[PDB]
Formats: sequence, C-alpha cells, structure tokens
Amino acid sequence: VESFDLDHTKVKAPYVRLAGVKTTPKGDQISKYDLRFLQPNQGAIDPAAIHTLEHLLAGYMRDHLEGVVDVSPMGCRTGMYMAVIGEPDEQGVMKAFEAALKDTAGHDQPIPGVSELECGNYRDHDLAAARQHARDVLDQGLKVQETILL
Amino acid sequence: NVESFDLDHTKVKAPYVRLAGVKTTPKGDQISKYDLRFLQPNQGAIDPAAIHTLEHLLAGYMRDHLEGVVDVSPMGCRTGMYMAVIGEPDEQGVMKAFEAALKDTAGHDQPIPGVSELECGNYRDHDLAAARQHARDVLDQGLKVQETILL
Ligand code: MET
Ligand SMILES: [Zn+2]
Ligand SMILES: [Zn+2]
Repeated sequence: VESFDLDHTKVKAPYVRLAGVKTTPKGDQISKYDLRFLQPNQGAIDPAAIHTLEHLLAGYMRDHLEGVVDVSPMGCRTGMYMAVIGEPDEQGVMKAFEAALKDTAGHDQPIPGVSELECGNYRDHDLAAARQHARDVLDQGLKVQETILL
Repeated sequence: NVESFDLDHTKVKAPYVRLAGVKTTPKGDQISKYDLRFLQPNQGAIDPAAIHTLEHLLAGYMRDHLEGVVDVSPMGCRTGMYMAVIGEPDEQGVMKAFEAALKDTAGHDQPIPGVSELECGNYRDHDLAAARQHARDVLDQGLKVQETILL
C-alpha cells in the first residue's frame, strides 16, 4: 500500500513508522515515514516551532540518512513526514532521526536559511521551542510503531 | 546543504508551479519535486487550519489528475505545498493538474476527507471555507510555470 489506513487512537508517540511504500517503474522503492513527535489529538506543535524544526531537520536528517527526497511538517502538526529512496528500513530511520534530534536539541547557532531570500516566512520561527520539542522526544524515547489499521 | 534555501524567494511571482528538484533512484527512475506556491513569499501565510484542510483535499485531488504522486505536503512557511512525483519533469502537465485539482478544491462542499479522531492527528484543526477561498484566489490570479532563480 502507498498509504496504510492508520488508526490514530492506537499508536504510541513518539515513534517512527513506515507509512507506505511506492514501487517505481524500474523496480526501485520510495519509502514514506511518519516521524511522530506528539500523541495524535492531544496537542500540536506551534506553527513557528514546526517551521524551525523543518529548517533544522531538513539538514540534520540528510546528515544521517542517504536518499532523502523530502522532510516536511504534517498538516496535523504532531510530527514530520519523510520520503526516502530505498527499501523500508524503520530501524535505520529511527537511529537517523535520533541522531538528527540530538543535533536539533543542541543547535545553538542561528537557524539556517532564515531570511527574505531563503525562506517564505522568515518572521515565523522559534528555535527555543523547536530545541525543546526535540529534547522532549529524546527524553520520552523513540520506538518503531506498528501500523494498526482501522 | 538544503536545496530549498537556494531559491531566491524575492524573485518568484506567486501563484505558480515550479520544478524544485529531481532525484534518480539507483536504477534510473526520476523523482520530480514541485513547489506549488499559493502565496507570494513573505507577504502573508495560510492559516494552519486552512493549510491542513488543503493537505487533505489535494492529497486526493492531485492523484485524480496526475499519475505517480508520492505525496502532497504543506510547507513550514505556509505559502504553498511540496509534491513529489514519480516521473520525468513536466512542469506544464503538473500546472494543468494543479489547476484542475484547485477547481475541485474550490468547489468542495462535501465533508473533508479523512477528518475524524481515528483518521487524523489534529481533527479539530480544519477550515474548509478558508481552504476553498484560497483555491479560488489562486485560480482568480492565474497560475504559470515559474523558472527557478538561484541565489
Ligand atoms: C524549508 S527547509 C526544507 C524542507 C523541504 N521539505 C526539504 O525536504 O528539504
Ligand atoms: Zn522557512
Ligand atoms: Zn489531518
């Protein structure tokens, strides 16, 4: 399936979960992952904080994982979505996400790409909140979440 | 090291469709990523609830008009969406598909697909009225294929 029918009341955040896999015409695979920060419907990450997380993780995830096609916030704002070129590898993605979260928690330099030239809403950021969201996930501890279908 | 930061956001002219990048799998298949821009960078942003609804609506509507869709995701800057597609670059065809999907979005008077505590991580944070108007605004202004201007 390209997108499994997930029961959001059954998962246990924070986690890494293979959200789907698409086969390309030549036989390669694109794997999609649900990088869940918060428990579905128990709160959301503020828009400025998730915007900063996107800027930081776009770089940090790529520092720890090859084949990343996109790292983007989810509309529900409880986590990030990522598409990767490669066979499903939840364990490898979890370790990469963990390393990237440590980079994020300790990011005390200016936020990369924040300017009128490089960002579509450079006034809407929050490094302190992004760093703390990363710290909270690490404190809670990641796990590979199984997909529970509705 | 993030390609997104290399686009000169002061030079583009929203709304538009723009090929943001192309990657190839080990065997040679192309994965094209498109910048589907609703608002002019830094001149305002789409409300979180509205962009959340757009994500739900375009997920189905883009697939109805275009093959090989990987996903449609909202941008953190909330001025547009990113969409990866399995296939060679085709900005013109993607523009036509986005145009048809926006017509479907603007006229969407049925329930928002996938909205319930079971199917969505923040089911109360939606705004169909606002999403439909944003689709209507893009169509009113008119889409075009935007060339990438590098910094
Ligand atoms: C604006 S930070 C970059 C985010 C973009 N979705 C990426 O995959 O790099
Ligand atoms: Zn930005
Ligand atoms: Zn949702």
